[PDB]
Amino acid sequence: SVKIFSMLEKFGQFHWFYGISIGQFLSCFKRVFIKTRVDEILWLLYQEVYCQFSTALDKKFKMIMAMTMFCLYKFDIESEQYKEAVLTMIGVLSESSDGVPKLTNDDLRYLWDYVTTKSYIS
Repeated sequence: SVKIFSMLEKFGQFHWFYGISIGQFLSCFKRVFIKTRVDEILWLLYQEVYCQFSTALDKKFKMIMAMTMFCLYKFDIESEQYKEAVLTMIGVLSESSDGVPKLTNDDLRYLWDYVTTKSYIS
């Protein structure tokens, strides 16, 4: 929750319309319960935060937020090789770094099928 809220504040810092108050955030966190129990709560929190707050962002920032939350969840939930693959992919897409992920993990394989075919929006 702390990580997500910090991300939301950083989004708010780029435009006067994107500011996020703690009130709505805590209301969404309550909505999680209103609608591996701890894992379920965490996943529901990510889902509900995205659903409630993506409507206040534009196209570019919605995709940026989607990628950011995917990473914030998976990087700590999943193993280190998953993390390093996803980081390699963000580096490839951003044109900041080249590389080939270790694929043994079919979601990353599909993402790599996209980047190799230049299916960037995909």
